[PDB]
Amino acid sequence: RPRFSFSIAAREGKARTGTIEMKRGVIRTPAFMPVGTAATVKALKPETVRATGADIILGNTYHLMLRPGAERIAKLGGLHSFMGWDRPILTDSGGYQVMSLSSQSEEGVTFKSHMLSPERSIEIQHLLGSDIVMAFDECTPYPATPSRAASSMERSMRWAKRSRDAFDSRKEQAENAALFGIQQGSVFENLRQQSADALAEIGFDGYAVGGLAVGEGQDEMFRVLDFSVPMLPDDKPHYLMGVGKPDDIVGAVERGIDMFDCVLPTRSGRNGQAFTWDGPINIRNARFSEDLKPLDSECHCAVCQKWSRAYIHHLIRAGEILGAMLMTEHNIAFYQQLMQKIRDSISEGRFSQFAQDFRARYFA
Amino acid sequence: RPRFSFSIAAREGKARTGTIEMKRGVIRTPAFMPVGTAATVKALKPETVRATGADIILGNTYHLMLRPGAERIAKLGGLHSFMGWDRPILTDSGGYQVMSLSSQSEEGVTFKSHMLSPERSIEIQHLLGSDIVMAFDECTPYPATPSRAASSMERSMRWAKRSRDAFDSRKEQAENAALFGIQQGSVFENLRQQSADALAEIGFDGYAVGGLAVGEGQDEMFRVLDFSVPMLPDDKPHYLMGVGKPDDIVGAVERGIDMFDCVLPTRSGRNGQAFTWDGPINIRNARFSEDLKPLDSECHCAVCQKWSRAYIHHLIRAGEILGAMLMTEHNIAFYQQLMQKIRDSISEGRFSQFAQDFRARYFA
Ligand SMILES: [Zn+2]
Ligand SMILES: [Zn+2]
Repeated sequence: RPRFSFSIAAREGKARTGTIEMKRGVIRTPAFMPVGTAATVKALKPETVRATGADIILGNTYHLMLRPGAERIAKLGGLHSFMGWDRPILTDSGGYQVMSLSSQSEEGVTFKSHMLSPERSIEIQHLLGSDIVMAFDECTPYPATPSRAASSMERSMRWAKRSRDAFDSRKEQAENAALFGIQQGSVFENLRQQSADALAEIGFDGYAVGGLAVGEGQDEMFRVLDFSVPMLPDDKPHYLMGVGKPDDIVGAVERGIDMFDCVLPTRSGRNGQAFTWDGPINIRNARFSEDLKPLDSECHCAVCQKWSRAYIHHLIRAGEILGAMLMTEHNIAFYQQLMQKIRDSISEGRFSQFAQDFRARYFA
Repeated sequence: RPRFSFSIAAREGKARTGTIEMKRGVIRTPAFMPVGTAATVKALKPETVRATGADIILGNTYHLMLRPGAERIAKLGGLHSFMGWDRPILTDSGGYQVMSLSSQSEEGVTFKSHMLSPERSIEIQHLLGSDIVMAFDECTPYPATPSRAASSMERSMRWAKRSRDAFDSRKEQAENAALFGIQQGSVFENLRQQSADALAEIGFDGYAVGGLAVGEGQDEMFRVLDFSVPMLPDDKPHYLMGVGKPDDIVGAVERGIDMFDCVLPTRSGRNGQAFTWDGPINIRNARFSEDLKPLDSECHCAVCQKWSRAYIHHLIRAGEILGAMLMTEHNIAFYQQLMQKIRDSISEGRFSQFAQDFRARYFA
């Protein structure tokens, strides 16, 4: 098994489908990564995550370095052994949560729930045993000004080189893991270009598009993807961080994105929102109290084979943990079925038709 | 498959082991019934409940009549179909929660979260599709006086006859379900006797011992069981309601009890308490933060095959739903392994030795 091999099997327009082969397994692209912030995909055993079709999950450097601790996880055998997921794990670098959750120099950032630098982030991700390591970046809030966008971007590019060097200095990491760079530059075409050029000069295994899904709206996000994804190396995976709703994912694939992560299916499942091919529904609504149909009429997941809307409605209204478990399994399974339909339609040269058919029914 | 057939395969002293055959399956005795108050055994899929070894679960008339409603559950196909458990279900009658949770004549009780009578309780349990129906009783708080104990007991005996008649008037219920009477009389030998005599004159499929596990302490509970269980028909199952801790169960079996239910393994599992053969542990304690051993070194459950104390410690301290799921599966599996060891040791004529060996290690 190779360290990291991305192969594009089929294209349609800007959309691609294929595989990333890694030592712990194969990732089918376009891929959706369930988020496992605190070494768990919330309310699911790892076997259940796998059963839904997930090939890879996401963990977070910031959360795990605080609880339970990166050195502690390494002493316990690594994140895979710790949480019981033996397939690839991508770890975000911590740059976003340092900004978004905690309370800043060229060397790095100090904060209160600790210090984080490019070199420390890579070391933490090494200690976790991450398969796809993200470069450590400096994030700026939305809506950023041109000055704050450029200044965050250029520092992020200097930090990308430092991340690259720290990764390459760790023999075990360099031989067994992969490293992705993060393109910044907010909604400004020029800065996105300067960012892409700098990352391509350094050379990474994959290229993430950062700085989106922070409140910009789908139109603007698509506008930025329109010019930003062509700037990235075509022969490497393209990862859109933090995205997103099902229609966001379809449109991002139409624009060249290969990888996705977001908390929406897990978080909104626990809140009562279930995704269906006819759009989301809120299972708490009184109209479901005696609905014997499954959450979705076509879904193949174990929840839709076994339980009714009426039962899940009862569980969520009662605050029952099984409600959260079932909603989450169905939502993650729905997302994986979406990615499967995207992959098959690109492979078959009918993704354009699938996207139109998906949107017409989903927004009917 | 028979409606209800209790067969004692082996005895040792007052202890018995055997089977209850019912239309939806066989119940191995002594049996522990996981509690599924709101049509779910908290944080477990029914398949997981079955995987732990449970033959039967407990539901509650009081909770389900309020949410989601007994007529509604019947319209949706019954409790078994609703929650996805196709094996026997025993429903408590609601008499305890009417007292313990809500805010009283010879006819029945009116309360605020509705009315409950012997006839209405049996009808609700019919609507739920319960396999073992409990007679509706009038409970009195602990510590009851001799006057309040006798008055509650005698009314409960009149209500037991009314429960019997309502059950027998419902042909589908009488042909497919079983009916248990509840012995009351608090800690008073004379009243326990009068209660036992009245129930035996009416005739029931099984006999529950009510009015215990309400704060009386194990010594007093055992003292009451010492004279109360011999009063019940020997050839019928003996159900101790609401009990209990593992040592409570062993001592109750030594005194003739065949069936048990309690929220302890589920509720205290979510609170961080895990049962082991060396006694309970609280997994939140800092001493488990780097403990790679399973919750219990001998346990056969899926949790102890896959995850460490250290990981479960992290989950429970983080408030993660998977923490509750794993603790609960292990605790219910531990209880079922206890019942299995009890059944095997009685069958083999070494239960006395097992009880001594269990207590010496569990309280070491
Ligand atoms: Zn489903
Ligand atoms: Zn176990």
